[PDB]
Amino acid sequence: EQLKESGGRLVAPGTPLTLTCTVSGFDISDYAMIWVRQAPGKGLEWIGIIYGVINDLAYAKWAKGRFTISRTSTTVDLKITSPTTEDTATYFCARGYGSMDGYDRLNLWGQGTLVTVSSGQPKGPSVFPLAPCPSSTVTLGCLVKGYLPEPVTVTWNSGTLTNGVRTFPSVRQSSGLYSLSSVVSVTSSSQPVTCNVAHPATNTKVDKTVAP
Amino acid sequence: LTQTPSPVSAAVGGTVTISCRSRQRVYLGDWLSWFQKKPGQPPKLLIYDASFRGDGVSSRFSGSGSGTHFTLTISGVQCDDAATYYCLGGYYDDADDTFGGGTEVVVKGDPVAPTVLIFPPAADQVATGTVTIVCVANKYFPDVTVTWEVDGTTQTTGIENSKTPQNSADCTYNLSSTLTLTSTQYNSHKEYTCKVTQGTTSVVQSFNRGDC
Amino acid sequence: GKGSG
Repeated sequence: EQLKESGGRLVAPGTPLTLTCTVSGFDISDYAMIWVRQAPGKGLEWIGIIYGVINDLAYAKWAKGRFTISRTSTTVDLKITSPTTEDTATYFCARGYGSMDGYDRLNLWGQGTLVTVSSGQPKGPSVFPLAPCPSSTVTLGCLVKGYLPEPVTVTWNSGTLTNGVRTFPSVRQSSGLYSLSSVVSVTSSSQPVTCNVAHPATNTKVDKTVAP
Repeated sequence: LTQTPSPVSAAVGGTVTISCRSRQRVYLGDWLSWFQKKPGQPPKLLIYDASFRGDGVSSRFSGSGSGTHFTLTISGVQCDDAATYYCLGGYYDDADDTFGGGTEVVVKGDPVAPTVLIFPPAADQVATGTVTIVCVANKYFPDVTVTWEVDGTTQTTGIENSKTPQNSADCTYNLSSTLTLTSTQYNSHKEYTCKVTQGTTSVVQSFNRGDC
Repeated sequence: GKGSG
């Protein structure tokens, strides 16, 4: 049993966007599907529900026409009719138990998809190596700067180096761009340590080997 | 919905109880669910129908209440419980279903002073006309404050801080602090200082441009 | 059956 969200991306305000939740391992017609979102730095927010077991639908009292929810046989969708910056958020779909009595027990969730609402254009990151200016171990890193939208992914030595890796939450610049850093502590070697940066929105993939 | 204000604090192995209050009675007097929420992870159902524990959810978690007053109780608290907790009110009309404001639980483990590292901007970063100096405070508790100094002078602008969530094993934070300057500013000065303060304790890290 | 209410 699994839920997978998709469709999140950077959109200009007013430009309609449809998010999709794809279902596997169970049948939608035996349950109900629920949309929830979370804007950055805020709380969970209930958006709406569509039933499969019965034929019913509801939007949050405050929706007022901001969302459309519909189903296929293996998906449920969420259309943001006219997106504002207030709709910039991570969107989750969830499966609840259902009957004539309504729904309950939201015990299955997708991983979420990110909607970014801005008048800007997608932009790849710049990557800079981080190195200290006589120790047994050493900490190196990568600064990932000036990208949009989120997220980027950072790995070290193609995912083989995982111990001692610290990646920090991103920071939104006043420019609207984002930046983050990631560091790794290793047993000081003559060995080369390389960070691997990917930015799916611009199909960007950058590798940087960091010297000590 | 009104929840216990954030933040709320609990010691490891201790007991914490957070509460949720609704203006309206929930469906059948008991439609209220509890969720754990950590950054970059979907909501996780802990309690549904006020007191019923989700499949595979630790017996350390329990809930109670009726009508409009509800609690979640976490006993034998672990660092892994460091999270934000949300209540969901379910009502006769689905359109009324609402999340509470969320209650951040901070878990107090063993105090650790931070490991502080400073990284000069790489050569290729200076070429761009802007430099970012990175200071990192690793594996610490409780919270810290950061001070930047350039040739002795406390810096007042250009500073950004980003703190990781608590470590799920030892309750510690990681923090990155960046100082952003123009290349001209950076090359016109010599000493760059990151000062991380934790109570009456300070850990200071420095480098001199030129030794780089 | 009340459904979604």
